[PDB]
Amino acid sequence: STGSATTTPIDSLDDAYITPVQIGTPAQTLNLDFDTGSSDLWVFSSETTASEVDGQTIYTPSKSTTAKLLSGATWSISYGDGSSSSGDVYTDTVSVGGLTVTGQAVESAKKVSSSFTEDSTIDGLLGLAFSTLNTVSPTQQKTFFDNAKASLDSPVFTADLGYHAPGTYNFGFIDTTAYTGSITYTAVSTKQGFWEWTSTGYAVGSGTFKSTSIDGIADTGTTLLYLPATVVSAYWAQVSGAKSSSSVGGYVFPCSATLPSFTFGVGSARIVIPGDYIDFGPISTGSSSCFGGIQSSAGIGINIFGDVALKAAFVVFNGATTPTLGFASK
Repeated sequence: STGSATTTPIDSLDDAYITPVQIGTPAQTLNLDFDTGSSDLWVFSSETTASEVDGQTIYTPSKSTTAKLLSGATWSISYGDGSSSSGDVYTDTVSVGGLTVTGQAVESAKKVSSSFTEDSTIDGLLGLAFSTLNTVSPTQQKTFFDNAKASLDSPVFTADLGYHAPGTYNFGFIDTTAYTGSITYTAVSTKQGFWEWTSTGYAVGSGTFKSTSIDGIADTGTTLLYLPATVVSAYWAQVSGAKSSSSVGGYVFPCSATLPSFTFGVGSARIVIPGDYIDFGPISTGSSSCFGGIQSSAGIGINIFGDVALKAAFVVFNGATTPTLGFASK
């Protein structure tokens, strides 16, 4: 089997991407944030504290003839940005882009933090990291991909995120029309539960490539590119007037600037992030200070190849017995 679904930016800045997902019988379609940096599929629901729902579409398990309470199971997750959610668990039929999994754990939120409430466009998350990170207790549950894997034509999924445009998540096949040149594959460590890999270096603009190992994660659920302070300083030093602002919470730059590109290495291959992908717009409405899309990972504890990086590439998440990651230009 295979699946193919379009993923759409939630706003004009590509702050996140939503993908429609069918849950239950008859189908209830929710728009979920596919997140290769976590491993829980959770949704706003009829169980979510009413004051914490503001415009989201909810899953109502009582209206699904295939929903079953997973008795005694609870979940609770906290993300790197300080957001969180928790609740109980149903199993139900879940379909993405024509690919159907029966008996998928659907984690129903009883509580969500303010950042989730305030984002009316995101109805929940669909985790695509390794199932070892799944938070369901006392019986850990598998991700949608893990459940689908054996049925897929090939044990892979791909992320093809757009810049200010829709893109695609495919399951079970590689669309050879979706990228240019060849796909370069690179080793993955699953030791921390992530799609963790080592970039071979970087360049800023038309500058020379610096060969240096940068361990980090391919994380579709993180907006920005978070890299070591040395790398990030080298980038922003090429933008007149750019500075790190503790009050704003990162590097800002004059909105009048033209940003240089940023290149990262994948083995001997190179992925170029155009400068415009690094512009996250005014820090507040009407401001002439703009927020940067490359930020320091110092104090996160991990480097994160988020959407800023991934949307410059066609990315293969190869879930074979020994997982790997592939990157192609597009």
